[PDB]
Amino acid sequence: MAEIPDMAEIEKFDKSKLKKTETQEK
Amino acid sequence: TTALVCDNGSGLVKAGFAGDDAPRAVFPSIVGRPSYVGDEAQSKRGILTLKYPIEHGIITNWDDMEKIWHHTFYNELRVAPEEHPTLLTEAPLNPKANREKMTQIMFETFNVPAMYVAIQAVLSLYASGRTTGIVLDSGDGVTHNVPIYEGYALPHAIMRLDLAGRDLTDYLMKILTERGYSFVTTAEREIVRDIKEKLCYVALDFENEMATAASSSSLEKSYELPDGQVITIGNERFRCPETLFQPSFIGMESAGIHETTYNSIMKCDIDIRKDLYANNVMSGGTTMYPGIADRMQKEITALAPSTMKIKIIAPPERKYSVWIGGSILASLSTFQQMWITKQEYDEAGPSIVHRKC
Amino acid sequence: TALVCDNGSGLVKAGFAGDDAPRAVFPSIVGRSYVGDEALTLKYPIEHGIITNWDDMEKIWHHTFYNELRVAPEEHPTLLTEAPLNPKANREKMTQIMFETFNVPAMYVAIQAVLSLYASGRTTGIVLDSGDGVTHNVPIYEGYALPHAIMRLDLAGRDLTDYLMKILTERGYSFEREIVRDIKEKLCYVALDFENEMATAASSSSLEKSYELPDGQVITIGNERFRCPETLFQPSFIGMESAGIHETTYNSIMKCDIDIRKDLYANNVMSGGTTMYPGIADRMQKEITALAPSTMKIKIIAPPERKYSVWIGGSILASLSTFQQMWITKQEYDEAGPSIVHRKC
Ligand SMILES: Nc1ncnc2c1ncn2[C@@H]1O[C@H](COP(=O)(O)OP(=O)(O)OP(=O)(O)O)[C@@H](O)[C@H]1O
Ligand SMILES: Nc1ncnc2c1ncn2[C@@H]1O[C@H](COP(=O)(O)OP(=O)(O)OP(=O)(O)O)[C@@H](O)[C@H]1O
Ligand SMILES: [Ca+2]
Ligand SMILES: [Ca+2]
Repeated sequence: MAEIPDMAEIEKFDKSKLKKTETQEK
Repeated sequence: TTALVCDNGSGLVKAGFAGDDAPRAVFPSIVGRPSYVGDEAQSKRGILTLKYPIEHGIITNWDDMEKIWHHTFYNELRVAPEEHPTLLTEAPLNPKANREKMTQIMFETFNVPAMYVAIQAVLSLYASGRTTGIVLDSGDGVTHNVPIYEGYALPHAIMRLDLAGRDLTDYLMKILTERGYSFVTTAEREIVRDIKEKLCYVALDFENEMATAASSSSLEKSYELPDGQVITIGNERFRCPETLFQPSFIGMESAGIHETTYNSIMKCDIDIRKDLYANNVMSGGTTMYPGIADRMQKEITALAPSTMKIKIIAPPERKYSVWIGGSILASLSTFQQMWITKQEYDEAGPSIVHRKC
Repeated sequence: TALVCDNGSGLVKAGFAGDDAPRAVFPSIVGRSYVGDEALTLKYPIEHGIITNWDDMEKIWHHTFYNELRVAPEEHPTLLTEAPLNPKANREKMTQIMFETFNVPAMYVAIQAVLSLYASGRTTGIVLDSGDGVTHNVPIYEGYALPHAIMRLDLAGRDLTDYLMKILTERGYSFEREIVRDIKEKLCYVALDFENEMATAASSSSLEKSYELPDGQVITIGNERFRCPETLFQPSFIGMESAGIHETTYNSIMKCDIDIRKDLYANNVMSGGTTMYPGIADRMQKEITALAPSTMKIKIIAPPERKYSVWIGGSILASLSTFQQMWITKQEYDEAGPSIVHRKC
């Protein structure tokens, strides 16, 4: 507007870096 | 400050924080009135009338849906909505008015600073590390085949089947009752769901499996009821999820999930079919049956050209794949421009959701 | 080099991205085949801004690429334009034809009013776009046309030409349409105060104009000069029950959220051939101001070249570095098919 990659980040994402967390479910 | 991820399904809400590897809270998508939400409604279902605000993946009761979202933010996650960008999920082919209504409620009722709506199957694909492939998403209320090219769900090829986990539970109830057992009270329905999730499986060849169950006890499993009675489950183990492949079992005239998968691929351009066949990702609670990946491999192989490389991907965490994909997406640096902000909403209104989602 | 093709109900405007004007302008007509000037059954493949005859549209695009621009389509990324609220299926068909019939390496479809806004150097404002077949009011927020506030009025240049024919006939003339269209474009203007202009027209020494017909007859036009485009402000002149373009502008603004209205009022952009009448900007300034709150700052932007603003906006957009990612490539089309247009457009 002043003048007037997205997919690669998904494909290379490292899921091991997601935080462990406790899931509450009955 | 952390972004929230809320994955609203027909049977279960999955909710948590972006960047986590799993939802903090999972609870039934139910509202009860003589209001109560989720777990506290199913534990009081005697004094209460129960309602499901999402049917077949689609929000149909907006009053009750706000109660669910209220319960999610305050009771379950214990956050003030105005402090957290919130990512929501939606079904493939969700009507435009629904996406606008969802946006209006988030900004005007809960005052979130930013929001985004993502297609559930696309999130599942993302969770498997892919941006192209075809997702089989099967939950409690609906099953979809969703072919996706670089994050874009191909709308002319999306297939919908209104048969999923709730139907399978109902069917198992029916055939177990036929075998002489009794499962009628709501507490007894929970038993049948437990049996379904623990003892059922998808046969590789149904008719041969029926023949094998008939000539020997080799396919039989025992299940201990709450009172201590031990019961035997035989061909019901695989007859129940066979319904996915043969919807005629419950009187539905649709093709089964192998054929809708094939039909979906054939509604895509020839150039992408090779990539779809090699990237069949299974998502949702009802894809958890032992044997289902291998059965799908067999059936798709029978339908596809003989030279086609076919691969079924069935992640162990696929009960929560949608949520995990949302958690990933909302964590990406390239995604932060994608949020719809309250400032934008103030200017453009609910239709701003079509600019980014 | 990118091509820019702006297809209208009456005229095709086509050229090269980076140029300040379209190289080719010709009638959007097919006769049965004959295209444009050389055109039998006559047909307009675009009606009120919408493509309705696809075989004829392909004849138009063929004529545009080869006969007018003298290019090979497969060598050029091509930017096309579409009307506000163009049905999804139509945008897919345009995409399918460009890739499968003309084999372009890349394409994009942009909303006409949005391009006009860009041509005036803005990304937020409200556009009045009035051509040969349709008039739109399009409020826009950061390049996004606000779908619930868009107004469409099927009153434009062709109707004004027809009306000029009718009122000239009232005084004894006989009609020949192409001649009247020429008279319209050369001699007509918008009166600042219509009733006052009517009452005083007999004593004006300036208002009568002579027009030399092709065979050589000299005929005179008086108050028809400003009565013809008055129709834009008073659609009842042609038996139409719509409010005039000042009111549809106001109504469109009033369908937008209050937070954006100041910016809409201060960024009223006029676009299209039927906004070319002398006096129309000042008449609009008067009429919109009368409707708006007194505290509101009102600005009408009416560039001299606004006959080609849509095309110019396209030329600009297609030249931007931030836009190059937005092109739909042949490879993407090959994988996803025509629905890929909804991912990028
Ligand atoms: N191990 C399992 N085996 C078989 N079925 C299971 C298993 N675990 C969960 N399910 C079924 O999965 C369903 C819930 O899955 P999920 O959370 O994906 O659905 P949802 O998102 O609530 O519904 P939908 O996607 O249909 O709107 C329930 O019917 C449940 O019984
Ligand atoms: N100087 C002028 N004064 C008045 N009208 C003019 C002038 N020049 C051109 N026009 C009219 O503008 C119209 C064509 O403009 P334009 O190219 O913007 O329309 P279009 O794109 O073909 O149609 P639409 O936008 O309605 O689909 C014709 O009716 C023509 O007579
Ligand atoms: Ca779901
Ligand atoms: Ca036009």
